[PDB]
Amino acid sequence: AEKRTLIAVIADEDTTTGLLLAGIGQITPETQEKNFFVYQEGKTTKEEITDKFNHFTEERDDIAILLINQHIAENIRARVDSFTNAFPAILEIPSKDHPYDPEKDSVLKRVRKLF
Amino acid sequence: IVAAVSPAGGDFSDPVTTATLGITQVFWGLDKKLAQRKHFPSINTSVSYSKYTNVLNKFYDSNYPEFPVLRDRMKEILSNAEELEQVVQLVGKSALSDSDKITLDVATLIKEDFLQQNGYSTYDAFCPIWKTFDMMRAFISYHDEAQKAVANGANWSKLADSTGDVKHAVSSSKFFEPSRGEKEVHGEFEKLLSTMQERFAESTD
Amino acid sequence: EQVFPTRMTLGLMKTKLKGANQGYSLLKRKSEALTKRFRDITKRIDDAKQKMGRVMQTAAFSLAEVSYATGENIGYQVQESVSTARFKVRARQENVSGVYLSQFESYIDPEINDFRLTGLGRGGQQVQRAKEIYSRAVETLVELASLQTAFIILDEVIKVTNRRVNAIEHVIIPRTENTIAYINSELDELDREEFYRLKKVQEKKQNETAKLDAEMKL
Repeated sequence: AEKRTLIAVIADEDTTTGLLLAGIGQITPETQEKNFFVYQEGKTTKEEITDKFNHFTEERDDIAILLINQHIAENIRARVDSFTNAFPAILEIPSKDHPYDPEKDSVLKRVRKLF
Repeated sequence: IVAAVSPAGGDFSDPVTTATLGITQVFWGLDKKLAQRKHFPSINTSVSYSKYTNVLNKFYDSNYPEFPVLRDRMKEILSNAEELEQVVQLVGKSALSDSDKITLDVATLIKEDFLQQNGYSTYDAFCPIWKTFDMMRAFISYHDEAQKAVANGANWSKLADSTGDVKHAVSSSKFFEPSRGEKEVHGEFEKLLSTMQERFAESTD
Repeated sequence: EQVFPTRMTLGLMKTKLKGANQGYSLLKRKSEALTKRFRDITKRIDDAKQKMGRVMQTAAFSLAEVSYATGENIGYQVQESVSTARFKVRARQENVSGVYLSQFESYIDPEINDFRLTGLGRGGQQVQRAKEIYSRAVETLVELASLQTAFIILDEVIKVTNRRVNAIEHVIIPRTENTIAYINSELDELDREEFYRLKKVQEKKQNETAKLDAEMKL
C-alpha cells in the first residue's frame, strides 16, 4: 500500500521554507505540481485550503502525512475532524510563535474522551 | 469375520452398536464430514481403534521395525492439528508460530495425500505394505526436517518457496504404481528421501 | 426459544455450548491484553506530541533566527530551488499482540544529499547548520504519526471484539440452553408414554393368563 510516498504541509511561510530546505515536500516532476503549499495567513481562502486537502487525500494519494499548523487547522476544524481515515496520516502542529494547542488536535481531542 | 453395522440415524445411540463395541476388537467408525466432501475413505481417526497393534509388533520388528513409533508420531501429528483447528476458526490464523503452520500444513498434506485414495485407478487399487511404509517415512521425515530447520531460527514463509518443489514431489510420490520392481520402487523412494535431505540442506543455507 | 430440532440432537447443542464458552473466554482475554497495550500507546503518544509541540518551535525559530542573522533570508531560493524530497515513507509491518499492524516507519531517503543551499557565503553555512535541527523534528513527527495510526487501529479492533463478546454472552448461550432444556423435556416425555404402553400390554397379558388358568384348578 505504498502509493502514498510524499508528505504535504499546510503551514506558514517560514515553516514551509525550513521544510523545503530540509526537503520533504517535493515539486512532483511527474505532475509538475507541488504537494506542499505555502499558507498566507488571511490571504488564502478556506476554500483553497479545503481544495488542497481534498487533492492530497482523494486525488493526490501520493501524500502520506498531511501536516498542518494547529492555528491553520483550526480554520478548517470541520474539515479536519470530518475526515477520519487512518490510512493517510494527518498531524497537527503549532504555528509560528503559537504555543502547543491541545484542543486544536482532533486526534488528541478524541483521546481525552473515552479515556 | 468382518461384520458391517449400519448407521441407525444417530451416530452411536443405537444399542446394537453399543453391544457390538462391547465385544468387537477392531472398529472402523464413519465420518459424516469427509463423506460430505467426497473424501471416499471416511474413517474417523478420532473414535476408531484396534487392539491388535499391541501384538502385531512381533511381526513388525521381524520385517519393518519402524512402524510403531512412526505410526504413533503420525497419530500425534493429526491429533495436534485437529485440536489446533478447533480454536483457529474462532479467531483466525494470524497469531501463529512457524511450527504451528508447519504442523497444520503437514496434517493437511497427509490427510489429502496419504489418507485419500480411490479404489478405481490402477496405481491406487492396492497399496502394498512396503510402499505404504516408504511413503509414510517420506512424510514424517519431511515434517521433522522442517521442524528442525525452523527451530534453529528461520522464517518458514521464505523456506516454503524453496520447499514447494519437494512438497510437490512428496505429494506426487503416491503415483508410483506398484508391481514394477517391488524393490526398485524402494530404491526410488530412498533416492527421493536423500534428494529431499540435500535440497533442505542447500536451501537451509 | 429457537427452531426446535427434536431428533436426538443433544450432542450437537452441547458441543455448541462448549464452543461458545471457549470463544467467550478467549476473546475476553484477548480484549484484556489489547486494552492493556492501548493504555501505554495513549500515554506515549500524548507525551510525544506534547514535547514535540515545543521542540519543533525552538528548532524552527532558531532556523529563522540564523536566516535573519546573515541579513538575507533564503526563503525564496528554498521555495523555488528544491527539486526532490529528502525523506520517503515506507509501510511498517508488525503484530503488537495478535492483531497485525500496518505501522509506519521513518524510512530516511539520503538518495538525495543535503540540498545544495550552501554557497551564499555567510548564510551558506548557516542554512545547512539550521537544517539539521530543522531536520530533527521529522523523525519525531513520523513516530507520532505511527503512534496515531496504531492507536486508531487498536481502538477499532478492541471495540469490535468487545461488542462481539457482549453479543455472544447475552444472546447465544441463553438461546442454546433453553433449547437444551426443551429437548431434554421432550426426550423425558417420550419414555413416559412408552412405559404406559408396555404396562398396558403386560397387564393385559397377566390378567388374561390368570383368568385362563383360574378355571384349570377344577
